[PDB]
Amino acid sequence: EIKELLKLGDLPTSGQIRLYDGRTGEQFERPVTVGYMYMLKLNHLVDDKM
Amino acid sequence: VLGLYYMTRDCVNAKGEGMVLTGPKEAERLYRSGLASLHARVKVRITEYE
Amino acid sequence: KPLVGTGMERAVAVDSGVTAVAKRGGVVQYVDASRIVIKVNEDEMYPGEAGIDIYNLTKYTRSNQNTCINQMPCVSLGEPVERGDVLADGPSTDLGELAL
Amino acid sequence: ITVGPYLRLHQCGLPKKMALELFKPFIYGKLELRGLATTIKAAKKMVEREE
Amino acid sequence: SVTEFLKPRLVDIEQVSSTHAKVTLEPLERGFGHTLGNALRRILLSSMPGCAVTEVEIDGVLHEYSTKEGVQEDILEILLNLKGLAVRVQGKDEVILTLNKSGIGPVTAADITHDGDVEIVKPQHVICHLTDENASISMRIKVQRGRGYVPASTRERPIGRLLVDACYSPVERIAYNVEAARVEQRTDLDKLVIEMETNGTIDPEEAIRRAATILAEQLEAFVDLRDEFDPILLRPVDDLELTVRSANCLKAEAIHYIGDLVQRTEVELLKTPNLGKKSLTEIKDVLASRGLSLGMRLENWPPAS
Amino acid sequence: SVTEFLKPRLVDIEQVSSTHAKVTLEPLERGFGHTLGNALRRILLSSMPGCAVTEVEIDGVLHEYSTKEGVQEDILEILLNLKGLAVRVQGKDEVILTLNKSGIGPVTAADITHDGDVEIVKPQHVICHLTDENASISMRIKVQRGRGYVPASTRIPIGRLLVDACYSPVERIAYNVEAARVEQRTDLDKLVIEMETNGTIDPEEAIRRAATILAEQLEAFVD
Repeated sequence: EIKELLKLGDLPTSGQIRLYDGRTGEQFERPVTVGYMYMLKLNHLVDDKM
Repeated sequence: VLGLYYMTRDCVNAKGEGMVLTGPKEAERLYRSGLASLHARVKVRITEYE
Repeated sequence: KPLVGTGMERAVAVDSGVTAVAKRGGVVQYVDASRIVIKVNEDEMYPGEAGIDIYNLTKYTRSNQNTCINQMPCVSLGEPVERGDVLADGPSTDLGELAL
Repeated sequence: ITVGPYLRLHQCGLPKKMALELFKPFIYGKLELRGLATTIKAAKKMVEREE
Repeated sequence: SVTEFLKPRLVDIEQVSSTHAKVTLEPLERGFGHTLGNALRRILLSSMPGCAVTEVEIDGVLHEYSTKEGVQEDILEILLNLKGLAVRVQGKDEVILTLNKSGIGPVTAADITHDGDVEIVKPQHVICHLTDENASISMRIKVQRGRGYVPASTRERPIGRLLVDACYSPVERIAYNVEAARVEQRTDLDKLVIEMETNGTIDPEEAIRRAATILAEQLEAFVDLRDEFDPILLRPVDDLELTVRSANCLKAEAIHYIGDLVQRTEVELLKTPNLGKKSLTEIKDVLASRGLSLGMRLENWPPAS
Repeated sequence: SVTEFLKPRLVDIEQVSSTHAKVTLEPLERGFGHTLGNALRRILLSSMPGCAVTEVEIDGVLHEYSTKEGVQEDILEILLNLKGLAVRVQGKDEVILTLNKSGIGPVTAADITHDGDVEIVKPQHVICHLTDENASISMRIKVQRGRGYVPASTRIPIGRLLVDACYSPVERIAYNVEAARVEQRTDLDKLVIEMETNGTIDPEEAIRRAATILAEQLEAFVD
């Protein structure tokens, strides 16, 4: 079902694409898994630690 | 470890396979120019000290 | 909102009590960043009363962990509401769903 | 602690806000040594202002 | 010939939309397409100039963690909306715009009072909403030119002036491609196509020219490759109101400045001829009158004069 | 104030050898170290005019995997020795040299017939060794002018051996970016470039020529 939904959006089925280095413009040698993840900021702030 | 392992593996039929090089500097020039593969099997002139 | 969830976000958002939930159905008579006034439906009114509900929202309040508690409206002027609908989102809530 | 990939084996990365407090009497002595401060209170105020 | 490179030129510009463009450079030698493309992308994403909102004053508000009666949004949300206002300034590096509105409805960028040297490229940009008929808003917005990203915390003010983080860069994204060029009689030349996405406040051709100028100015360094004491210490000794015999004793020791005097210890002064304990006590008293003492150590004296 | 950028004030040159150098520049704007370093490295590696040996012919050799009697090295070792020969040609863009030797000892570049236009950078460069006394070596070496590096397999009479052409004088080029600060600004770049050439030109001249090429590539857009 994930592959079908990727097909509906015209995206590669494997979930991996080609990337380029920002500093040089050179392509990385292997496909890379790129997508979206839900991230959280926790209550351990370095302002309260130092 | 992953990077050193990746750079020291060989592939059966890679770009630039079978050429004779004058030394490591020529190998680095060939790799950075895109003319040879990192895993290509070649013959290189090496000087070692004991 | 997570964009990849499980279906339990709305229940957690509503049962926590951090949002404003309509006690009776009606129409949004007044909307503002701090208060909401709902004009109650005729058949949900008690005899001898003025059929309006008023919700005063919580704005930039300190919590037990020294964080911010703030409520924002999620309805527009003149739109219908029903009993149980979300009128305003609390912290970490997006259109009535948990958003951490 | 975070990672420093550029460091040499004998080096560490210290925030300068910590280092300013840690090395305060050394800074006082160095300020008095080269004529920037004539008394201890002048050096103390100069460090407090963080010039 | 071998030492004869073909110089690229700007061929055509395709204005796909008001904020989306394509620029073509042709012809390019073998390998120069990527070399130019990556450097141009980095410079375009890094160093283009633009204008941004930096300060806002609203008549009835004191800080940003508050609300205004009859307004749907918080002050923070209004500031966030104003952070995304695209403005083009034609003649100066600073301007103040005025906004006045009343009545029920959306307050957008088209309600800003007209200015001769100010252009609004997206008049439909929503700023806030007024939900009451007897409600009005009036504010003053400061816009200035710059480059990069300057947070408001890094850069007294009266109560009621609200600071806004500044994102000056007008470029949203850059892409580039290298393709084959069908030149008259060769098949080893390339063509560089640069796709540019901005906010509509900068022309693509001038952006390309500005990036090229910056790159050339940075290159010109490689093209030609080659390799406080305290004031009181600087005052003369006679500034001290020393007695005649004390002054004579200090002159006999070749002491002409306070910095010379304070470095000498009490023992050395005592051992000097013609100087008793009374005169040394007087010298200590006059030094103490200015918060100085004998026995101080200094590095690099005399002070190079 | 928006069109002005920092420029390097310290340019330190360390001369490791006559053909090996380090150049340090600072301060730079954030991110410009990688830009300049990558551009210069690409130009030095891939596009640099020079003269190089292209192909050879030996009377007693008809194939790469052939046997030559009286010489210590094999054919591919002779080709490797020829690939590392540094020359300067100022007359034209294609010259042919002849090498004839006999006896016992090291046959070097100094045994090549002299020519007014051609020059040998390192006469001590060893071509081969002659072991037997009644052994003679005769060969013809073609030198051409070009740019960069051209592998011999991309170009695939009798007895003609193809040699990889190394036109660029650059043997090695690398760069690194480090931190640097002015008293107020702290996140600035510092560029270190280490490069070695073959001896035809000095590394500083190579850097200047690469920078000149890049600057001339931009003349249509620079204001």
